[PDB]
Amino acid sequence: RSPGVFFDSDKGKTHSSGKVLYNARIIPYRGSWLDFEFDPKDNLFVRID
Amino acid sequence: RVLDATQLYLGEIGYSPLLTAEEEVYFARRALRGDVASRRRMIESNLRLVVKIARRYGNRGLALLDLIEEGNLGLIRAVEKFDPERGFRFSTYATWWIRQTIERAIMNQTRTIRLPIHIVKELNVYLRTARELSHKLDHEPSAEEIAEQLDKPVDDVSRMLRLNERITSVDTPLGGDSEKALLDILADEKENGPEDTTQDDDMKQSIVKWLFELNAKQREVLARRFGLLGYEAATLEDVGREIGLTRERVRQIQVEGLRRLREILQTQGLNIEALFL
Amino acid sequence: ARVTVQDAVEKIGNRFDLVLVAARRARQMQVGGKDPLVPEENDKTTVIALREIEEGLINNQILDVRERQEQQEQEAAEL
Amino acid sequence: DIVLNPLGVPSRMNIGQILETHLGMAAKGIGDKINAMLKQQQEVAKLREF
Amino acid sequence: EEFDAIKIALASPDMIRSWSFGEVKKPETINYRTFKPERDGLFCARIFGPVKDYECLCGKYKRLKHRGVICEKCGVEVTQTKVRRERMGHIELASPTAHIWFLKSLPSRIGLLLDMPLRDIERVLYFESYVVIEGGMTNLERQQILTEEQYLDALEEFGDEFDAKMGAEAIQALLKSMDLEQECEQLREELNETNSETKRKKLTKRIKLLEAFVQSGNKPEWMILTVLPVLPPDLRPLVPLDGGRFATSDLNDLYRRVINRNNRLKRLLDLAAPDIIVRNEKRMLQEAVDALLDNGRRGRAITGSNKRPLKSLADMIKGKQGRFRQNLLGKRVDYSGRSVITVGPYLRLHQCGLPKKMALELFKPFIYGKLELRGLATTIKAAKKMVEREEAVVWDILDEVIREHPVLLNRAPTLHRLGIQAFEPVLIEGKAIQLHPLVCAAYNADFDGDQMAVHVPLTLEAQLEARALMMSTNNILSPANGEPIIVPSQDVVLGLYYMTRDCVNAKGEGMVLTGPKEAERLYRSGLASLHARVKVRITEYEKDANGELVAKTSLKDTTVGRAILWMIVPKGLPYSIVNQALGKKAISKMLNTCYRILGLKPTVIFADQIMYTGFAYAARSGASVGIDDMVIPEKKHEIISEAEAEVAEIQEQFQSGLVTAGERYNKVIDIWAAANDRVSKAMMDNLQTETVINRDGQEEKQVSFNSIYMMADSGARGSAAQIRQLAGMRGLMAKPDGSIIETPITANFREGLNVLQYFISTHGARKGLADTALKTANSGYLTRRLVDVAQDLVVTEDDCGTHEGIMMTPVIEGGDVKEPLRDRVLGRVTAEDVLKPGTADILVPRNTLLHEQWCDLLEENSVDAVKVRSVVSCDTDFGVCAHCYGRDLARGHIINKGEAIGVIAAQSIGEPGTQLTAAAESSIQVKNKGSIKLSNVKSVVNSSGKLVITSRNTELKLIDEFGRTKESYKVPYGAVLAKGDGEQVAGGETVANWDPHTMPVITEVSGFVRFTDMIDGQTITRQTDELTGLSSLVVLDSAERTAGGKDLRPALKIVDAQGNDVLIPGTDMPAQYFLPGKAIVQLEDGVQISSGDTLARIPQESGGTKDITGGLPRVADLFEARRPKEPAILAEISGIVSFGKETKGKRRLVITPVDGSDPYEEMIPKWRQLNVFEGERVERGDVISDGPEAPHDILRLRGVHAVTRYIVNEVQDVYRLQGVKINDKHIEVIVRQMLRKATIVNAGSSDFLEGEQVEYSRVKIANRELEANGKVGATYSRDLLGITKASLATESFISAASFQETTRVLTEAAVAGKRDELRGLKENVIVGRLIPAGTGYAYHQDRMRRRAAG
Amino acid sequence: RDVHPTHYGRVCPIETPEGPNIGLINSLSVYAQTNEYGFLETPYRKVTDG
Amino acid sequence: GQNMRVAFMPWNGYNFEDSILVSERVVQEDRFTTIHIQELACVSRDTKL
Amino acid sequence: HARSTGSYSLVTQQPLGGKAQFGGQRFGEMEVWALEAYGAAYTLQEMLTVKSDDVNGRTKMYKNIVDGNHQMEPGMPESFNVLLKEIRSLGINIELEDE
DNA sequence: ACGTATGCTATAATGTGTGCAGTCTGACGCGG
Ligand SMILES: [Mg+2]
Ligand SMILES: [Zn+2]
Repeated sequence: RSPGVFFDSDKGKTHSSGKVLYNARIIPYRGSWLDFEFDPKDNLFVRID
Repeated sequence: RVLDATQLYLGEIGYSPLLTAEEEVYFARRALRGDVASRRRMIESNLRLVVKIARRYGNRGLALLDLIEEGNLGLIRAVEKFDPERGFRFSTYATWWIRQTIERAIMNQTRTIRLPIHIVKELNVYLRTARELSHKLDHEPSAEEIAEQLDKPVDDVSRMLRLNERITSVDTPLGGDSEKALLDILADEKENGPEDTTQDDDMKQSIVKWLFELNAKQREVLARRFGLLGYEAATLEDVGREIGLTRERVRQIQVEGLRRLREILQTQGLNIEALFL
Repeated sequence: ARVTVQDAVEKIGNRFDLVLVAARRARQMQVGGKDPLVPEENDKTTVIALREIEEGLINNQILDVRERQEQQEQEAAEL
Repeated sequence: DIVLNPLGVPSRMNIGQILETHLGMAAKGIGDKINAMLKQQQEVAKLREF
Repeated sequence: EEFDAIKIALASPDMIRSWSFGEVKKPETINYRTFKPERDGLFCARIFGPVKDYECLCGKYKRLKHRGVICEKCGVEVTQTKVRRERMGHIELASPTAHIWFLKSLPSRIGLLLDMPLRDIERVLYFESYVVIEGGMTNLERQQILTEEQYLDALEEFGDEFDAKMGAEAIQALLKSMDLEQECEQLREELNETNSETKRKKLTKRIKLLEAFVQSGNKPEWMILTVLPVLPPDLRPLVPLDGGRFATSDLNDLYRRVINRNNRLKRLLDLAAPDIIVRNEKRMLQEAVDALLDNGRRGRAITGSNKRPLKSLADMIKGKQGRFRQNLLGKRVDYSGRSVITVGPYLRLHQCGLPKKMALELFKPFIYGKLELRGLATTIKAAKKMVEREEAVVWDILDEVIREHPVLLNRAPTLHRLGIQAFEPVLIEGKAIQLHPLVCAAYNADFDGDQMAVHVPLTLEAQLEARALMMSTNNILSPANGEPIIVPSQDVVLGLYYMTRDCVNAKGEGMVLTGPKEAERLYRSGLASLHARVKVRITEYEKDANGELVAKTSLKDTTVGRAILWMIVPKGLPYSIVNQALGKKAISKMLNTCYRILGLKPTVIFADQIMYTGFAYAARSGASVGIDDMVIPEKKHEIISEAEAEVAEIQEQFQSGLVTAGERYNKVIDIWAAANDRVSKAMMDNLQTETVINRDGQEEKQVSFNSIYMMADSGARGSAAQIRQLAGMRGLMAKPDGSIIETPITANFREGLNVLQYFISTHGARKGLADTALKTANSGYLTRRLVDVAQDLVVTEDDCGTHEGIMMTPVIEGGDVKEPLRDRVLGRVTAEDVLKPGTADILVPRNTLLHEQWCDLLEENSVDAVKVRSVVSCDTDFGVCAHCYGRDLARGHIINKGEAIGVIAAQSIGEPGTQLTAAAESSIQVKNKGSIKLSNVKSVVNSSGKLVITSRNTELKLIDEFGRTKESYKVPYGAVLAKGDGEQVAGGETVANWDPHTMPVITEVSGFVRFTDMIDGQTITRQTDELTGLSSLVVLDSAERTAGGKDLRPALKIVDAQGNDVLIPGTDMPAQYFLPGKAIVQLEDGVQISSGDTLARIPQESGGTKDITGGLPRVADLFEARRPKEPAILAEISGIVSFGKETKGKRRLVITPVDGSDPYEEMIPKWRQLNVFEGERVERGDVISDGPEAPHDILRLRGVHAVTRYIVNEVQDVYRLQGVKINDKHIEVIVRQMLRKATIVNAGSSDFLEGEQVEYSRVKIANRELEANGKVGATYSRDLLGITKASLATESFISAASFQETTRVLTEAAVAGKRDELRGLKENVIVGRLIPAGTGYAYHQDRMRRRAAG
Repeated sequence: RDVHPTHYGRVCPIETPEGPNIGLINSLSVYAQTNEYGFLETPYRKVTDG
Repeated sequence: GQNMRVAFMPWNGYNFEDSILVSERVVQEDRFTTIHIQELACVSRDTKL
Repeated sequence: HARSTGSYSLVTQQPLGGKAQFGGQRFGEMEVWALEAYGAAYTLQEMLTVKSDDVNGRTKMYKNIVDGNHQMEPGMPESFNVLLKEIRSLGINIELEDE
């Protein structure tokens, strides 16, 4: 997987909601990971590593 | 909260005295004369110093938690024998102890096959001499090239390199792919399979019939000597203990039993056939 | 006998108790050195035991009677 | 030289082998004609035209 | 060495000391130069024993002269090295340490017993907070955690009167103080008060643990280890390599971590060091102990040299790679060889080629044996050399022993029992094994480079077993289906096909022969073709009333080839069977016929002869694969060129803006789909009867002798499906996403693909072969899952003495009867005197085998439904009876007692799935005349004048003249019927019609449409067009829906002209149809409607070929009993329905039975529609809601024979879709095992009481003594169990740990102190004893009478 | 594992073991070459004004 | 590999499931006969003895 | 490949694996269930003990075959005797309770 | 005497971190 940025979405993490939760992820060549992700209530979260 | 044994201890040292020059002397003077609480403090205080010393002695043999424990034992022996009357600081004196106690405990619990300090100490100088040579030879030094710079024995260098030879665990995968380890390959030495077990059983049973098929006074001083039928393997002179009580007649009767048995192997179809074996 | 073992299963019934009866008889000829009832015709114990069962000479009742008949001869004789 | 099974073909659907066979035969047919003229020791112009 | 049981209990510190022969106090393995144990080290000989057989270390006492002498200097005994893996050790832990398996292996166990959480205990262990052991001053109560601050507060204020400590020391004291006697009574009292579900569950589990703990004799203190056992050094080896290197197991390394830290703690307790350091040392010690027992569990597994984790103890007992599965159930085996297999077309069925040099090494001890007998060898090393030299006369002895000696041939993978078959080895010079072509089917062995393992049966019993059970001749039919697996294929079928198949005149037409020998005479003479119509004299034999065979001579008009085949045909079968052109499907009946008539012998001969003549005549034919054989139809370029312009037409309409992209996408697929079937049929119409050019006088029409067609028509290789790709059109390919390409592949393999056509072919090709590798593991794992639960089932009794059975009914669906009352009830013992229609004379008795001939009389009498003696209806405790099972389908007559079915069943089910890896149903046309008979149907007439159906599961029957069901269909919801209920229809009439790519929502009432909870943006969306502006509304579901309109249900409410609701006829329900997600709506708000109009259309995309990849997970879920996410509701007890109270649409139901006074309430969703409409006569388990049925819901209400009928239908539906043939009895086996445990409801004579869930057989044995003694009955209610769970439930813990969850099984079994007395197979295969089944059944029961006799 | 339409000209659709390491391992295309940054690239004939 | 005159047809089941029937004349020309260079080693070690 | 009797494993005490090391073919659990289905009980017990671990069995059986007496003489595989001590090393009382 | 083991040094130094992060369906177990 090529370093840089990448936008994905588990088309239904919780098929309970069945909501397409969109997420972004910064992939470096060396360094820590930087992810941004929504949730059932569309609250933006960040999860380093 | 915190459930890492590492961070828990590292927390408890982070809340411990950080002593001044005259503080060290006040506690230490009472510590030698046994204040109990004093010996506890100086120690509690300088656990932080043990951690920074184990930070440089890590990733070499044992874990960081194993260096701190044995590094703490160096600080304690430093407290058991410090000189407060001397104007020189404690942090200086304790460092010599904590660096020593760590190195020593690594030399023991690093290798599976226990290597005493003598063989090890020397090994290091052979290896550290290899550094010098490697940089200027640009070629990893041979057993000879190390022997020519120290002017020391060839077998010494070689035998010390044999003890450096490291291990592969039996349960280690093969080809970087969980398929089969070494135990699912490595044979058992001790027990040879039925074919070798029945070899000796059949070979010995035939021998028992051969002794009963030979003369009764010829297999009485032959099997009792070699320890075939008897209980102890005696010699020509020792067969005199039984009933023979002879040295010349025992040697003539031993060989007479073997001569008639050599004709028994030429007629069965062995002799030169079973000579290769 | 060599290909078929159905003719042997016809006589006893249980495919499993057939192997046990045939084995026990095969062992008597293999160890005791007992005589085969059917012409052996260069076949191993395996086949011969099946032949005797197939034609109807060997049975659970037959072999148990014959056992204690050799063993009762020994009883009367000893004491 | 070898006798292959024709049933290892329909189910497989690898008709390339049959075309390999046909062309190989044609190719050999041409070698067999050239082999014959070289054995017969004919001519440079006759081989050239063919 | 001969025992009865195996026990598991908790290791007491005192107990561990009993096994240990010393205390390892040093990490020292060996000395560096002197390769010998160190002083009280990990390889110490003073603790674990001596090195060699009878030799001390220093060398003072040697061999047996000093039998059991203990040396002075080194202090080492002189016994065998035997003891180095038997003798254990121990370590005296300075401070007590907790067991990870009684802390982390959930349930907590140590925490479950204390009534204490995990966090609380762990923070005590890692020294974060103290815990109270016992407060004298009631100020602090027990098991109350105090932070480091809160401990100090109680110390100066209260102190002393409160005893609280920290670390594993504390929790041990807590376990040592707690009273199992008192806290058991306390919990029982709290249970009498007001009991719920969760409260009673928790209490009962704890209660039983407490009683179990007292009766197991275990003490809760042993959860904490004061003593730590050491594994014998030979079991954690330090052995030297040939290369001068050494190697050690990771246990030795993990042991050195434990001993070092433990000894360092002894040192720090000597120094009285400050507690902060002692804390780290205790945390470390625990880390090391927990890493030794189970490394990867509590935290990071301690990684070692090659950055990999150290293999711990638990790991060698854990899962695949553990001792069970890898080094105990699975073994490499002697008298074994494997090699490339090749064909053996010369062999008979009972024969197989075995290389000489293979059989040489294999039969090594049998050569040495026969050699000493002849007197050629005096001893064995003499015989060894005789063999080595490979001298001439040794081959002749080897050749002697092998005769009349069977060998086992295995092929991987071993799916079903037939994966091994025995033969009589035939020595062949060559390193290749030669296998019999007909049994290739059982192994699935392709000669494309397959290898087969050989095994020599040593014991005479094994020679008899191999010849009796495992011989290829005794194994014909599959156990799965009563059908022959030994059946020609490939060349053999083609050869017979060529022979029988006929042709016009030819050489010597209409000639006249004495016999089938004159036909061989004339063909091989060159004066007749195998395809000549001829009159011949044949004598066909037919059997009499008794065994006597009658002969009958007759003239037959057949071909020269058919005549020659009659020669192979045994006399007893009719001639009409070979009078047709023989194919694979026809040939499979020949062998079956031959078997059911003559017997075994005749078939084996017949089988071989069929094979021989098949190969020979196949090779005589010269059948080939030319490229002119791949005939393309005349007019392919005519079909495509104009089917392209068809698609080009819509393409221009789309860009204009009328036909939408989605409609075009479906519309273009239909054009290509028609063109594809157009080319396919034009191809075979020009290829099947290509031979239209004959002779005789002028012309005649005839079957085509095109090589490819013959090879497909005969059923030899390929089919009409494959030929399509060859000569016709490749067809439409599929994207890796799942969507189908609009443009398919026009070319075929003859014409050549272009560059993309291949690129497109790839997508489908790689994903099809990806599911060959990956999806096989789910199907192979199913085989494993099924087996473990069905291990114990063996035929035990002869007659269970029960007159119960499941009532099987003829399976009819799709128009053609899927499984008739004949096929479905064959080999099933009648459980009920079932006679003929006229109930006045008995036709069939009770306990009787239903044979095919007896089944023929079922056809004459036309049986309606039969109560078959089933497996689940069996009363035999621990197994089943031969009557309940019926015939062994593999054999062909009633099953032997002792035969182990459960395993045979599991194999039969998993075998096909593992080897096994155009829905335009627009309209039903009825074919025979009949009266239309609908059932479970509620329709309503529409504006048009058409009977529209408003019920989901509507079935359509076809009733004949006398009044019996011939054809059967599934009419779906909102389908339009041509004729209603009871009306006559003619043959070839469309009785029903509907749109397949849509699921309409149809009304029952007329009036106007109202929008309720259809807010734009929250629940639905809107999209308009142009000039006028027709807008469509699309209903969003919880996936495309915001949090605003989540509890809003969108529905199209019906109203009248005034604006009020319209009641649905004969109910108080205002009309309201709830629309589901992605529902497309064309009518907007304020539109007039009649009854029968479509309100919305729900899209029904189903373009995924289910195949076997996407239908086995459905089988799994069924067996594993996983409730669906929309279960259908059923009525509990019979009586009067009475609708009750409601909660924002959530419906309740206050059902008040006629006899039962106490009401029963159950809740129902809003969006879900029911089937019944209130105030009704409901019975036990009527269908209330529609959708997937929950397996637990079925047995709970409608009993055993309802859930068994469900699983059997449901499972088979998936396998029938794939053409997998399995007898229902095999599924019924697993079903039975899934009904093993049962919850008790009512107190009994034994201390059963409520909440306990015991096995069904044990509780029924108690009921046996109860009806004899009186006392109190133990009433019950059978529960259903999933496979994975049913395996772990068996009282055998050995069988459970051997399966999975091995870490948990053992811990639960240790705490219970359970003793396994061994009943299962896994149990006795492990210990390497006689299997309590099959051959061993006769032996194991002869030991059971040793126990019975006193 | 599935063949992706990017593979065109870059990676071969028919070159990969049929074993569990099926779709991951892949041979490079004939005229395929590495992009100066890392991605793949395939030759293409430019069309100038038709 | 090597090309050769091949003929597609069954032969008494010696080409059953893709099984191959090769002439002795192929074996006579030794044309599919292969070469296998195998490397074996002998190590003189220094044992404790 | 072919094998009658040869090398034996280090702890499992069953034969090694492959013609590389001269090891017998593996008879896995799937191979085992096949014989369970047949009913052939000795053929399996023979392949669990004398042909694999059973140290008494393998050598004893060898001697019986050369004598001609192909007689079943089981004892109990070492790999199980290992599993007993392995569970005892994990602090669990696992003893063989007799008749 | 030989091999192994135990012992001390005095500039000052006083709180670690390290390393793979497209597995996945299914099933419980503690809080909230
Ligand atoms: Mg294959
Ligand atoms: Zn000694």
